[PDB]
Amino acid sequence: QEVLQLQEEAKTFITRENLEARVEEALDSPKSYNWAITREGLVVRPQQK
Amino acid sequence: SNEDLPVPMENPYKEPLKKCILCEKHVDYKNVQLLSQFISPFTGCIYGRHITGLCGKKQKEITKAIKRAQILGFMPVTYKDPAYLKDPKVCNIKYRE
Amino acid sequence: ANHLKFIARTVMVQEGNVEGAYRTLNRILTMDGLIEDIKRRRYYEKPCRRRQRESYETCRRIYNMEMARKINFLMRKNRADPWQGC
Amino acid sequence: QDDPPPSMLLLDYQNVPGIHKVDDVVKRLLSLEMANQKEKLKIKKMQLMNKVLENPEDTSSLEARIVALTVK
Amino acid sequence: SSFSIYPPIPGQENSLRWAGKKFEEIPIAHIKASYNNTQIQVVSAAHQPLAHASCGTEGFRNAKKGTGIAAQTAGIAAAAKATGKGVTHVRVVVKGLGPGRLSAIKGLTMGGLEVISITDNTPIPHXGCRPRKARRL
Amino acid sequence: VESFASMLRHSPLTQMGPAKNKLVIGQIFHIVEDDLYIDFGGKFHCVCKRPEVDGEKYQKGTRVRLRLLDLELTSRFLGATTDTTILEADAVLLGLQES
Amino acid sequence: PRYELALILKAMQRPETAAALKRTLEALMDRGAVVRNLENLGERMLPYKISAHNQRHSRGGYFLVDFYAPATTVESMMEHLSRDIDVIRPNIVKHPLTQEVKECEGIVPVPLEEKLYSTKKR
RNA sequence: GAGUUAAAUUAUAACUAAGCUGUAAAAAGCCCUAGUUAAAAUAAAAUAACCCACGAAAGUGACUCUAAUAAUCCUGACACACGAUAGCUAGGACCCAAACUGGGAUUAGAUACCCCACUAUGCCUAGCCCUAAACCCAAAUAGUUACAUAACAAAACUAU
Ligand code: FES
Ligand SMILES: [K+]
Ligand SMILES: [Mg+2]
Ligand SMILES: [Mg+2]
Ligand SMILES: [Mg+2]
Ligand SMILES: [Mg+2]
Ligand SMILES: [Mg+2]
Ligand SMILES: [Mg+2]
Ligand SMILES: [Mg+2]
Ligand SMILES: [Mg+2]
Ligand SMILES: [Mg+2]
Ligand SMILES: [Mg+2]
Ligand SMILES: [Mg+2]
Ligand SMILES: [Mg+2]
Ligand SMILES: [Mg+2]
Ligand SMILES: [Mg+2]
Ligand SMILES: [Mg+2]
Ligand SMILES: [Mg+2]
Ligand SMILES: [Mg+2]
Ligand SMILES: [Mg+2]
Ligand SMILES: [Mg+2]
Ligand SMILES: [Mg+2]
Ligand SMILES: [Mg+2]
Ligand SMILES: [Mg+2]
Repeated sequence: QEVLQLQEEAKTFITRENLEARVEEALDSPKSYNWAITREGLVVRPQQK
Repeated sequence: SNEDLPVPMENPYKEPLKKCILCEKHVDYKNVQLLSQFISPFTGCIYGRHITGLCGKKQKEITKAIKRAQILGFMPVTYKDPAYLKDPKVCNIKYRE
Repeated sequence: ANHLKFIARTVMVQEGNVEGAYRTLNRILTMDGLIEDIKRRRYYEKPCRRRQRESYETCRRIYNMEMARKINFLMRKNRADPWQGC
Repeated sequence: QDDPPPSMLLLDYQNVPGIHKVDDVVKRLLSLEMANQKEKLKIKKMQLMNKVLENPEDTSSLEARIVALTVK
Repeated sequence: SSFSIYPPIPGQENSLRWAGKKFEEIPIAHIKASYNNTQIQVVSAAHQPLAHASCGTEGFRNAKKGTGIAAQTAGIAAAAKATGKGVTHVRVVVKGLGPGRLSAIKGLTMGGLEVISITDNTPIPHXGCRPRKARRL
Repeated sequence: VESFASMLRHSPLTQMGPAKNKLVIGQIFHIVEDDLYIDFGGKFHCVCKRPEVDGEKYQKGTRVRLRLLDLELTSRFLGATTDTTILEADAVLLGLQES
Repeated sequence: PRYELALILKAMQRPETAAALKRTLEALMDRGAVVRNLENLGERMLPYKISAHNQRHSRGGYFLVDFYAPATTVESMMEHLSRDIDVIRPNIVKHPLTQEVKECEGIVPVPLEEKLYSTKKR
């Protein structure tokens, strides 16, 4: 199972052939890991703004 | 022959143990909002267990995660980031009286 | 020195009084323990004294917080005795 | 002294079938190049006992433990 | 009347102007309240000094200048010199912990000067230079 | 003759289960100016204050409704070999019994 | 992923920012690293002024790179980024996804400890 | 081992001020100073810590990476390895603290407590010295709560 998922994950790895495309794509799709937590333990996502 | 005697069984009314705020959740050093809620906004200190209320496992992880962001350049050291000053309050300390 | 100014340890007065605002600032520092920290940093304490100080602060905190619970626990037993002269 | 070859699959990812049919990218990720010193010790211990010990499956035997200490 | 203790962040735009100028344009009053002296200096928004006053310069000498009254008089004198140059509101920054913290704060208020924000900037090392040894008095 | 073991099984106390958050009715046996000593059938007697509404009808022998929280208040403190009991019970008033 | 590169770059325009990432990713591949993906965190004001290469920086862009690399080449990657002047503060940490979130049951209450003193009459 | 720096401080520069440090109270010292703004190096590691983890002990609590914590799990020396701090030999660093020394004050005297200045040294690399209230004054491994209170303390005891 562990090697099977690496087989699929190897397709999206960045190679020198698509070095420019991945850099250009990354610069146009910002993302953040920020998320808050409440007293009851529920996750609040700031992406709703 | 008496069936009325009690049986050797565990307590059926054992209420589940209390879960901390961050139980079963993955802390990180990249989400400033999660780390910033446990820092005093005026001074920048880190709250203890008696204020934060977290358990013994997630309290150490938060402390290590916060300090990693202090040096790597992700959050201010001497004050809370003003952008996250309106996040919901989770600590139990009150300054205004 | 590198952080922005007038953000940390700062309060703003309201309605034009300054004595009230200052006392609010002192409570913030006292709660965070900076006031006692500055007092202990005027001179240097050897590490032998530092551990001896924390072994007395912790003992007082246990005794005070345990006697306090008994006071609250036995607080309800202060009503007038219904069996006076029984 | 022993020198495990660099381009070798680690201990766990060997007996699983269908490895040689995979592209070089995944094989590179499983070789000792992307493995720390801990994985290297497993390869040394596995090969060393297969050359001197008689019954590799027995661990509680004195000869098996002496081999393990020699690796450390 | 919703009033927030936290200062207005310069990044945002808060419609709270004193005497027609913004929050950062208001001059600064630095207060260094040591254990033997209290020094008061007012500087502009561009960190250009306007007036300087201290317990020593007001006639107090030696142990006398370390009392609260000496710091109270310095605040009145500093505000009087500052008001001459035409400053109404000032942001006071308190440096260190000493007996003259309260007196200097209210010294400016009674000297014809109005304060709106209080900041404590006591030097707090985080582990730093080793301080002097104890005093076995 | 009924065995003692059978008596406990069918007793109301056993059927209650945990004492926390249980609606148990009780009868007042002693009256003070502001304190109502109520016996709810437990080992000890709980004490409650007279409510501000319909307080004049809380007399001796009156039945009221209670919410038991602890059957017997008892805690352990450091240095105590045996716990120090309070000889009372904790309960709250939900009103008077609806006859 | 195995290693994560906390990369912070000096604020600049689109072309040189892409160029800086292009050669930085090239340097990783020369040391024997297979980069998984590139994540952009956008440009933000720095928490405090950071002095690097005789410059005072207040604004910079954050970028994250995760890759598989041999343990012996971590020093070379850190040393190479130190000499680069378009990066203000590089740091390398193990990827947080390598470790698994340990299962938890709850906050076990600790009873107060007894039998700490003799039973003699005090 | 390798790399890295937040808060404070100092060299240094600009501006204003004439005083600045210090004590129960003063003197001496400084005025090449003090306040604010800008800022290397060295050194030390706020809050977290009301947590009690790692190591055989002495010890360790700023961040990152690499290497890594013996024994299929008894006792054991004068043998092998290690051992805070102070001290020695050689090279390098020196913010700051600081035995010795000088000055001020106190005192009958003060070669002390108090105040100011500065050195060894505290630091890095290599070697040596092998001492502590190195004390949790309670030796290691298996256990029992039976018997039973000198005193005090941290309850009593059995086997090798
Ligand atoms: S109680 Fe589960 S992680 Fe805190
Ligand atoms: K520190
Ligand atoms: Mg600095
Ligand atoms: Mg120098
Ligand atoms: Mg003189
Ligand atoms: Mg100066
Ligand atoms: Mg400890
Ligand atoms: Mg051992
Ligand atoms: Mg071990
Ligand atoms: Mg032995
Ligand atoms: Mg030694
Ligand atoms: Mg030494
Ligand atoms: Mg030495
Ligand atoms: Mg000699
Ligand atoms: Mg030397
Ligand atoms: Mg020196
Ligand atoms: Mg000195
Ligand atoms: Mg002398
Ligand atoms: Mg010791
Ligand atoms: Mg001994
Ligand atoms: Mg011993
Ligand atoms: Mg022994
Ligand atoms: Mg042993
Ligand atoms: Mg034992």
